[PDB]
Amino acid sequence: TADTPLCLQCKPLKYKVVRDPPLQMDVASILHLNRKFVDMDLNLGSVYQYWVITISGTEESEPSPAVTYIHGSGYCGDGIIQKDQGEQCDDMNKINGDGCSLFCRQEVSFNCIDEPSRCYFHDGDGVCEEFEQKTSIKDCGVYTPQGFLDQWASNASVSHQD
Amino acid sequence: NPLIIPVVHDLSQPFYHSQAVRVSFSSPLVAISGVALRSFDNFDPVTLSS
Repeated sequence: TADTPLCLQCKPLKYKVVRDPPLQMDVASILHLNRKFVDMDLNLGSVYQYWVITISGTEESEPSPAVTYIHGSGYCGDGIIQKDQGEQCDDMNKINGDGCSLFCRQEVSFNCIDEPSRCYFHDGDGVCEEFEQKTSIKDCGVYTPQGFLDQWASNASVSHQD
Repeated sequence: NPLIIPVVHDLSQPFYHSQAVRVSFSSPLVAISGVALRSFDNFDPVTLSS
């Protein structure tokens, strides 16, 4: 159930977030029970590297990999696709079940065709694309090989015409 | 005596440039005087289908 009487005696582990520009003492000393973090002291031009350590008691574990955030530039949830950073798509989902993942990469057999990266499934779709010719043989027809050429029937006759 | 082996080949598969011929036999009395290879003096289908 939602509140078992056996897990009540287990103390949850906590997280502490360290920034590459140091924060104030009233911000860096607190410990967050949840995984959600907000801060207000930011500058419009300076970058910030964030990494969060995960403590259980007094012992401190290894730091997480750092994330570079710019208060003026974008990220993988801004809704604006930036192809200079390697983003194939950029939506606000942060959910891997959609066609565009949270790591700014589109999933297998998907294609996003807009600035907020709305994506559609193209294997069962009836419209052939530029890239769809060599992969989906079930929509663009039979793949002609590079060394040969296929020619179809013209003025064909049948036996039991009706 | 000049036994001829028709090379069986499908045109859907791309062509190949033959280089060597291996003849294998288990009886000791088979004596080979010479092997050969028949080709086209009209066209070569490898230099065009690169």
